[PDB]
Amino acid sequence: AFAIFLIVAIGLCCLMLVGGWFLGGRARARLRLSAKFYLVAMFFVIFDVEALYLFAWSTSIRESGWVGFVEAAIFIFVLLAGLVYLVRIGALDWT
Amino acid sequence: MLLPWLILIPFIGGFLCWQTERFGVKVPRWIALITMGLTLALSLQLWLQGGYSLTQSAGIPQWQSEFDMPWIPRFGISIHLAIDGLSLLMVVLTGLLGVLAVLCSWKEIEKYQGFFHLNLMWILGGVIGVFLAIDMFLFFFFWEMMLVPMYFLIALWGHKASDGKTRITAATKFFIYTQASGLVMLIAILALVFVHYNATGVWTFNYEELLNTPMSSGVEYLLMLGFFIAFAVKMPVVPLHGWLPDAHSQAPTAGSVDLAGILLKTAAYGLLRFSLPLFPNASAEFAPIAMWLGVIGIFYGAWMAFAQTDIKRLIAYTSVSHMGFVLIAIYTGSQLAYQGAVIQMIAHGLSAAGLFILCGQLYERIHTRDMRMMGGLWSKMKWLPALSLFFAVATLGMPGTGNFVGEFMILFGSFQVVPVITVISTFGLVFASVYSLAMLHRAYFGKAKSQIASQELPGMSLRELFMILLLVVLLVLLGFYPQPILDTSHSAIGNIQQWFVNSV
Amino acid sequence: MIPLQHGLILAAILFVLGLTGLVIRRNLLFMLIGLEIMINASALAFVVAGSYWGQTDGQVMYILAISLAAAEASIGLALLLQLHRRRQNLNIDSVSEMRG
Amino acid sequence: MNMLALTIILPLIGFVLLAFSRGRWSENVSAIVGVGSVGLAALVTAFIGVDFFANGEQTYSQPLWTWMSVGDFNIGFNLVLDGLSLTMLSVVTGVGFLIHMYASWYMRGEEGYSRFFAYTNLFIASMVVLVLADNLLLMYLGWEGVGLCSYLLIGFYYTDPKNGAAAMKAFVVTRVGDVFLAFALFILYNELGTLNFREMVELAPAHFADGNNMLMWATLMLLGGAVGKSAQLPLQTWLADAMAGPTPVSALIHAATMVTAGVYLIARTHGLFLMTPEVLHLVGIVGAVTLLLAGFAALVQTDIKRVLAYSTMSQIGYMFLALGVQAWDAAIFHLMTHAFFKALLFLASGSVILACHHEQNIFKMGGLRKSIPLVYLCFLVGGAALSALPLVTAGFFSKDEILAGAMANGHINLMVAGLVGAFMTSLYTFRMIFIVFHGKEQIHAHAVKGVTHSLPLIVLLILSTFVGALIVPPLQGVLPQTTELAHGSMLTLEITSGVVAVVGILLAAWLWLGKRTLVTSIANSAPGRLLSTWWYNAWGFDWLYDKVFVKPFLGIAWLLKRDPLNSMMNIPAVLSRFAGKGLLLSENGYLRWYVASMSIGAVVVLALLMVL
Amino acid sequence: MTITPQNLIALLPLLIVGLTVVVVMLSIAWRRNHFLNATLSVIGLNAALVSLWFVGQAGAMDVTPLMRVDGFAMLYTGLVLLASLATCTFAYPWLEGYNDNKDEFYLLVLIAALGGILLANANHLASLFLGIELISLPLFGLVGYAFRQKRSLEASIKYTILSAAASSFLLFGMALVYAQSGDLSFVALGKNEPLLLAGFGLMIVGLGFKLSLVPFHLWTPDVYQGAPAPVSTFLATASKIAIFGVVMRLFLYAPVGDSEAIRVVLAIIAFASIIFGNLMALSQTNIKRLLGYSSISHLGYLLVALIALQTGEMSMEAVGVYLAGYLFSSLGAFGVVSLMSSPYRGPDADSLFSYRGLFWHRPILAAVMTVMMLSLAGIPMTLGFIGKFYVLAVGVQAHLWWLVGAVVVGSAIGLYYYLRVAVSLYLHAPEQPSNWQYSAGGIVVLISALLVLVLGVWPQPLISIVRLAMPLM
Amino acid sequence: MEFAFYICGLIAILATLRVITHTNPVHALLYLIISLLAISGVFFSLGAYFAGALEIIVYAGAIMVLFVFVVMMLNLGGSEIEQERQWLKPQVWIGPAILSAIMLVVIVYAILGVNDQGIDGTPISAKAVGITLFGPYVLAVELASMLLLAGLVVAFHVGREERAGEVL
Ligand SMILES: OC[C@H]1O[C@H](O[C@H]2[C@H](O)[C@@H](O)[C@H](OCCCCCCCC3CCCCC3)O[C@@H]2CO)[C@H](O)[C@@H](O)[C@@H]1O
Repeated sequence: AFAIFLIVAIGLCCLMLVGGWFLGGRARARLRLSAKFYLVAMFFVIFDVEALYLFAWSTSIRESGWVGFVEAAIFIFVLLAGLVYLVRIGALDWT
Repeated sequence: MLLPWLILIPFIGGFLCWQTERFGVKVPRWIALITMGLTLALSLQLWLQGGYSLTQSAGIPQWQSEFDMPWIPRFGISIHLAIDGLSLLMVVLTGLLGVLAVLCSWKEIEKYQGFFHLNLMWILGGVIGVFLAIDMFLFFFFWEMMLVPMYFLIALWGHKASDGKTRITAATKFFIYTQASGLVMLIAILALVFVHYNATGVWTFNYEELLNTPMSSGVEYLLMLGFFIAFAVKMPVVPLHGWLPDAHSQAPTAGSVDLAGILLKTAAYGLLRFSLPLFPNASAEFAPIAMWLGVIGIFYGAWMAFAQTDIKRLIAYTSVSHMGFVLIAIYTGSQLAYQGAVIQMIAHGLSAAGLFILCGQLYERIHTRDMRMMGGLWSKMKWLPALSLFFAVATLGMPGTGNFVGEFMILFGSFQVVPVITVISTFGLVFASVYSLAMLHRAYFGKAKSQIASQELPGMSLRELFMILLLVVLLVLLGFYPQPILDTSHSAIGNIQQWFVNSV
Repeated sequence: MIPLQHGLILAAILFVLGLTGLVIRRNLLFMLIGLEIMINASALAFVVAGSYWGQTDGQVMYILAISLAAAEASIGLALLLQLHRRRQNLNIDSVSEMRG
Repeated sequence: MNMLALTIILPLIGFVLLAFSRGRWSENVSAIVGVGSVGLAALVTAFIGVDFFANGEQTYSQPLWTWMSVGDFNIGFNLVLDGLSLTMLSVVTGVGFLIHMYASWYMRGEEGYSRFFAYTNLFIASMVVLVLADNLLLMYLGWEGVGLCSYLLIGFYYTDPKNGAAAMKAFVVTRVGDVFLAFALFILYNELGTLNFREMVELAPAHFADGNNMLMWATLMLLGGAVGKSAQLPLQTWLADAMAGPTPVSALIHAATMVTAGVYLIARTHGLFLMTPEVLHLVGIVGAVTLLLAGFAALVQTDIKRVLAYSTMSQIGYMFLALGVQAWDAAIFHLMTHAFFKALLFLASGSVILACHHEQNIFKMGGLRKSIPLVYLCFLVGGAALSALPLVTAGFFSKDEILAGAMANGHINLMVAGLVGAFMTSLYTFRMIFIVFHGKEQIHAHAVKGVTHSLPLIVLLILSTFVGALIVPPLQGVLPQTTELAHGSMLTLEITSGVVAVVGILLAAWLWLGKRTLVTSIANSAPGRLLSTWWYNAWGFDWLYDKVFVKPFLGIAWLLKRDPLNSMMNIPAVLSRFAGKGLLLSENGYLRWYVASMSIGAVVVLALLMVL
Repeated sequence: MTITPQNLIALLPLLIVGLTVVVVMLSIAWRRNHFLNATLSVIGLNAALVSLWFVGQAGAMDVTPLMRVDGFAMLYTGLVLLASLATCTFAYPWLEGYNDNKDEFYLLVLIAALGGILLANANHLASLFLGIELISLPLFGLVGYAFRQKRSLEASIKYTILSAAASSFLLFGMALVYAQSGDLSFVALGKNEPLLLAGFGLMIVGLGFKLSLVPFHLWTPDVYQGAPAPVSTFLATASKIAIFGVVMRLFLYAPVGDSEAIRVVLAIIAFASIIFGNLMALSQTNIKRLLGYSSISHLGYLLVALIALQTGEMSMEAVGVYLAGYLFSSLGAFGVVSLMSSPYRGPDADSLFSYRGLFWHRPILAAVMTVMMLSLAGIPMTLGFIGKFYVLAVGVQAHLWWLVGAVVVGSAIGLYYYLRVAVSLYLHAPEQPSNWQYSAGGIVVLISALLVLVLGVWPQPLISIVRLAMPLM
Repeated sequence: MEFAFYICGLIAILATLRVITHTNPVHALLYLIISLLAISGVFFSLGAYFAGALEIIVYAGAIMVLFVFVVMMLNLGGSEIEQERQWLKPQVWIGPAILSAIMLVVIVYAILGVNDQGIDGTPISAKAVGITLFGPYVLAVELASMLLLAGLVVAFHVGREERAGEVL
């Protein structure tokens, strides 16, 4: 019933961890590579957190109202402007 | 009505000096002068228009003239200026000493003349204010506003010492001292306006209305201490004096003329008008200590003065010695003691002014302050030896000069109220003999010299002569026919006197 | 059951541990670690309080606390990297140039 | 009359003129104005004295203005010419004028001629103020002015250290005296609030219903001052060294001016001292002791000037005895005669110490009799009047009238003493005289005659004789009480005086005029040597004073050359500088530190919050 | 509780700022032009100010449970905007020297400023936490903005770590108090409970760190020196002014704000910051470090007027007056220092020596620097005084003797060092600008001193105007 | 639902102590993760579901992650091991240990004062935490974005290292 969600959770985390670690291993092999790699990984964590927020918004949408939605809007728009920033800063050129 | 222009003319004066220097490297002096002639003239005009002798005792709040204008209404603080016989005299004195301080530096250049003279005007004017001011805020404000400019004058135009203290350090000692004493007098004033309002629900920083204030015995005390301390540092009273010898040692000549001849005066005058009226009872209880510190200043002053190797410093300690006598004179109800105080303050004003101006030309001619390398100096110069002699005579209370007039009235009164102390102080007079003499010998009598510097020296320019002679004449007349002074001051004196006593 | 005192005691114990570590550690990595342990302990406390009282506030705050956590790990590690090109070990005492 | 002012305005004008003319004037012109003014002041003294006698001896008061006004305190600039005043004044402008001529010649070609004469004019002006004293304050202008001018003339030859320090011993001491006088003034004003002789004399018996306790002090201080300016004990120490001045000065200040000022003040306040018996008694006493010690010491001086000095001290002593025993007319009479023959003595001493090429020491002098007639003769006349030779000397009449008061009031101890003192004086006076004019002529002197030297010496010689005794001071119209007269004992007394005087002169003749082998033998003796140095040294007073005052005073001055108070105050500044550095020691860039710091501080905040 | 058009008008400056933030960050991402990005940011702030005016036309409402928008908020916002704006007009030339990208700067500035407005407008507890995170994060970067020097970097790291430790205490404190007392709003401080106090004291720890109050002051000189001079300007004025705004308002509503234990720990803290401040300030040669210790003390002085809040309402007023004074004075000094660093070159004008004569070739900066140099020390003719004044007034009037004495003693010590400095500026010169970007900073300092002089001499205008912006009670 | 709390807690505690003691970073980060999970469990104990879950997927899910990533890319962890062991000794550890122990004691003492009023572990739907998150706290949601974004801008301006190697 419950413990299965907790298993998919500890699992999800476990996997993000191992994966991130291996990506660290492969990363170990005008900015420079390591800088770009970091910036990217970081924006990943950010997207993660802000996503948390988004879901929170999702669970209750009609109860939030036109202001709730307008909020979600400015929120996501800014997140996106943040991505435009990261890209246009050149952490994309290599990974 | 006219008080404003009395503070302005010096202010605007300074500004003009500064913005005229660039027209000719000689002009600033002339500006300072002219403006000082104007100011003095005005002082003499308010002197003439108001009654030479005015009603003796109509009550504490009385003035030949008054001027009121809003300033910080939020606080009931306004521009309040008020003339008395007392203040009138202090203002004439300051105007004169002004003209002279402009003369005595007529032959001293460093940095910029514009900046020098301006600084000077801000000092002089600001203090004039310290006299005319009756609204406690404005008073305190003028009180600090002058200290700044003075400290620029010392730290920017004064010569380095023999003891290895940079002029900047003298300026420092002076400033910290007077300024923070200032802090204490401020917090007193604060406590007082607070009490008056907290018993009549009205914020006012006004002298008159603050008198009314009812006060728990013990609080009036503490307040009056604040005011004292701040007057004790600028007088000076003992412990709080060292800034004086140092600051005189390092000061430019105009700075020592104005410092010795006025600011200390303001210290006493504030003692009178504020420490007594505002707090008659606490004062009355504090008179003993006040008078004893007065005797200790008489003596300790004369001793340090006499054991002096440097001229300017001995002179300074002389002023300390005499202030001792004034501080005593004040806390002794006598109105005689107060007439004595007044005439003697203005007297010693003229006197010390004379000594520091001369000592100035003496330095100008043998580039030294250490008597240790000067002697039999009489043979060399023309007038300096003998005018220096006259002023040395007058310093120690010699009849024929004001200093006697005032110091002896003071003594008479003091004696009527407390003899033991008066006699002791008179012995102080005997010490005055010693130091004034020692100084005189060391300078002009004995071995032709103790250093090559003594050969036939240059003459005394007409400036120097006629200013030192003007001063002499003044001191002679004051010794001879004091009535005009005694009268001009008798009104205000009688008033403070009556009030101090009655209120106990 | 749920004695508020015990939950809060946990929060405290942890906070303290994290701080201790933060002082003991010379290696900037370890210090950052400390900081994380701390912000975490404080958010924990906040949620525990949000549990004593039937309020969503303990939680939404916790949310903010971890938002912070993230931002600080971002900038803090970014600094560490900027300092790996300047010190093999990230021995922190080495940055003592400015003094009284 | 009514020109009482000119007797000050003249000396004063002269003074200002000579003081504003520094060396720019030929000795003859500055001499002209210097002597001249005072001359015209003498002239005016004559005119006014004559209008005074003619007018019938009426007290003349000329008010000039009011020197100052306060409530109960009114002091005025008024001149009060009466008989006593006329004596003082006449003496001053006369003897003054004479000393002015003799000085005129004596100072030819010397450092600051114009200067010396200016100072002198101021000395006269000052004295004349002193004597026309309406109150005590204007008088105090007198006393101070005097003391000052005396400081300047004594310390006239500034180049030498010893000279100056003599001028300063003078000023300091005369000053301390002037302080006692002050106290007198303060008390007399707190009590009578008038400080004007007559009035004080009236409101004095009135207000002092239960007096004899505050009046005492007032008078006794008046004394303090008197003693001070008259060099009586114990403010005498300043007189000997005073001789460091040019001779004409040692005449002026030493015979007709300062000491006389002390006695005269004690005279004008006669009524006040009267009301206080004991202190008048004191006056007498100190007068006595002083004439005695002064004599004994005068006996040993190896210096012309200094002998004459302790002489003036002993003589003033006499005068103070005369006053101390209500013999006021006697005291003042004697003051006059003494101005005469002391002026004589000192001028002569100048002509001699000069004619010996500045020698000034009796022993390095000798046999002057043949070399100089005028001078020798002068020392004989003078020295004799001073010795109080029975006839041909006014000094005899002086001493006499005095002892006539003394004995005439049952004060036979002061009388006997005073006699012992006449013996003394004749003795030392002639030891000196003989030693200087008789015996082996060591320094070959020669003589020079001029009007400006001879004339003065001549008039002083005349008036120094019995012819001087011809003049009598109008001390009756003033009201000073007449002395209790005596008779039949007046002659026993008189001849006792004459006899002691003559025995004196003779014994001096036998003591020195020969080999002096007796005196010499008795000098080398142990006791004779001890005493010798004793009396030579002002009795040891200069020692007692320099040891209990000067030494410890200078002791303090050295002990505080730097303000222990200024330092005591620099304490906080220091505490705050070192506090500065101390604390500042916690900014050490150690991040770890700062953190541990937050930790601890938190801990303190929590502990405090818990305890409160 | 939602949001109406009213509440938007009343969130106006905040909006305008946010907008400028995003806009500028985007423009940066597209073109990378210095001049443009700057002029943009300034257009934006100015906007937010006049916006203030339009807030003035509207009511003193409450936008969420997290805010309140009154005249008090209007005052603190106005200030923080001035601070920021100035900071920018200063950092321009200094950056113009800088070799790297100059743009990210003005962004970090905008962000911090926004956070400062959250502080001047907060009423909830979270709002505060977030306001301090916004006032901290971009500042870390601003400290490290020239990381090339060992200083700037060591600085940025120290400031960052410690700053995080503090944010951490502050958090865990909020946790403890809300835990004991089930509300986040200020007014409901859990209506002298142990845990309540405790939490409040950790909160102290944090606020105190941000405020430079002893014993949480240490980082101050390191960080004032290490960072680019303008970033110091903003580091003393904006951040501190605003965090103080929030601490005043908090300790006001907060009923536990009338507590004794806390008033005591507080007073202690204040006293000690005054003293240690000026004492450590004396023996300094490094202008910056001086200004830093100096700040520790001045935070002492305001802390006074905060301790005397309970007794009298002029208290706050004083605080406002003195906060404006402090403002223009610190902008003057720091203004002439970063302006002295001028184009980037290498390290800044840390050494006082550099200042000497300096009036002989660069007169007006020396004037400005002396007028401010007096102001800061408490001399008449300067707002610094007037503020001194009020602090003392509120001091005795509230009967806080120790604290007052300390105030005067301090003032003395300061007399010493500040006086020295100005004189330095007049001593003799040691032996050895074209762009209208320098003139901005120039007329900026100029104006600012002209304010401490005029407003020094005729305070009414400011006083009443501050008296006018009360909080809702 | 009760004991689970306690065991989760002590387990976590032990885990953090361990992270603080150990020298090899990976072991540390791992341990801190274990701790965080135990605290996710504790969170669950109090029916803070959105909390505990959020901790699993976000805190130890992406943060602790970015950490591991950086320690692994830098690969710094490993070498300096003995150099790290030198630092942790009794002499250096005891001071701070005592201090923080004290502080802990004062805090805890101040904890045992407030009234516990033990409250049941009654679940809190995420949807609720969101109903509040996006109603009362609207502005906060909007600003946490700003906090993270600034986090970025600075993280870039610092964490980025130009090409200083190439020489002109
Ligand atoms: O012109 C001569 C000299 O004058 C000065 O020297 C000397 C000068 O000679 C000398 O008179 C002067 O006075 C030293 C006075 C000590 C006693 C004071 C009074 C003590 C009394 C105790 C009972 C209470 C009343 C007071 O000092 C100068 C050297 O410190 C000059 O320095 C020399 O160059 C000159 O040659």
